[PDB]
Amino acid sequence: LVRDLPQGFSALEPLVDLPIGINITRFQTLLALHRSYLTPGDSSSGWTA
Amino acid sequence: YRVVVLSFELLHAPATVCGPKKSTNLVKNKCVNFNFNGLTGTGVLTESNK
Repeated sequence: LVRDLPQGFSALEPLVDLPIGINITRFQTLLALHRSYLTPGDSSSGWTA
Repeated sequence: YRVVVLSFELLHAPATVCGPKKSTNLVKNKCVNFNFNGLTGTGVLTESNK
């Protein structure tokens, strides 16, 4: 709706609790790069985001 | 002899894997006390409603 995040009337839900017995101090996320099929004359590698 | 051995890691014993399991019919409209599974409370008999 007109607001992208600062409002909403719902209820968040826990799913599954998991034990992790190791110190955690830094985090990083992933991203998927789609392979782009290029012509043989390009002779280069590209990805579409 | 086709040996099979479980694991029971027990490092996450406080979980939702308990399986005691029982069954007994309940009839309401009487002065009764009873308790199953667990929530530390007593109620009235008969299963399912709202």
